[PDB]
Amino acid sequence: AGQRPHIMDFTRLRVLNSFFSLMNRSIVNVIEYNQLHSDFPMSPENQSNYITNRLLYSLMWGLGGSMGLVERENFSKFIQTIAITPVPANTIPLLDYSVSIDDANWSLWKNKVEVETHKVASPDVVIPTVDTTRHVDVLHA
Amino acid sequence: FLRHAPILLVDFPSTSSLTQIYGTFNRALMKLLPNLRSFADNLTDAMVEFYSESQKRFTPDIQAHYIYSPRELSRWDRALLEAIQTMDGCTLEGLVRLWAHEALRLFQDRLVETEEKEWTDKKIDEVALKHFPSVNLDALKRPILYSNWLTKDYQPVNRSDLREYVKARLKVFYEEELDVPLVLFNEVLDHIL
Repeated sequence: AGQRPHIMDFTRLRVLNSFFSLMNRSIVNVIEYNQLHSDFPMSPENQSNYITNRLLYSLMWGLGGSMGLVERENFSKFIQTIAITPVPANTIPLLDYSVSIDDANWSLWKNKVEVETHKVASPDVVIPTVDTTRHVDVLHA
Repeated sequence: FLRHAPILLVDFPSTSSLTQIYGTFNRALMKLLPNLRSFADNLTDAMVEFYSESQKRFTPDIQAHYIYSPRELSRWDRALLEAIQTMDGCTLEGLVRLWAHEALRLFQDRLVETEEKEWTDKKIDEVALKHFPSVNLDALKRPILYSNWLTKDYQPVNRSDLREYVKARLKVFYEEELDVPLVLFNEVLDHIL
């Protein structure tokens, strides 16, 4: 991630923080995920899948967030080949995928829309799309 | 500073994302024109294709203010909407000529060299005719103007009917303000509007 060119000088701590901030959100996600399913708390086996996968997720957005649009894609694929754990084929960038807080699986973002005649292209109305719902998750953490 | 600040690069909505993003705004905009509700997707393509084609033709190199983005599309849509909402029923012909207008005032009014402005015009039609075959070509006939200081609502006006008017309304500006005998010529009109 360091060898790769970013839009703003690569600095060890910056990306790690972006990563840590994301990696932590993955953790908190499970922290509250149980404050809801008190009767159906998380699970040792399933939780293992989420964290293991989410980490890979944070890496590309935390260490590659400042990367170009095209550049970022290659980076995500580099994280796939390495990832010993279950990961989709290189036929589709890992950047296009996310991770279900439930079954903890590489579910393509594409799976996540009506405007009102008087309020067409207006300030508020933000037509949701891949990029849209995708950047949100990262901006949340 | 950056050490504490995580970055997130944001480019332009992929050509695909725009046709779905701004493409929708139209499919909902064409409800004010049920008769043309069968051209929604068409309007979209022509809108995104023209925008894209231009963003490249005019890079920040040839000049500074030559910067584009989806924001132009919104100003384009909001423009299409605001105009439609004030017409007792529009037609395939009206849409195109109204479509070209907003396209001009957005990607042409910023150009400098006539060579560039000239290009913009031939392209605007090339795309219009490419997406709207059933059009009455004359609907894109220049000069394209739109004024409401004459017609009841927002309707097209010819140089004459317009200048012959502004000239009269101008006669008042003379004694009520600065007596600057202005020569209402081509360019002058394009600006006042």
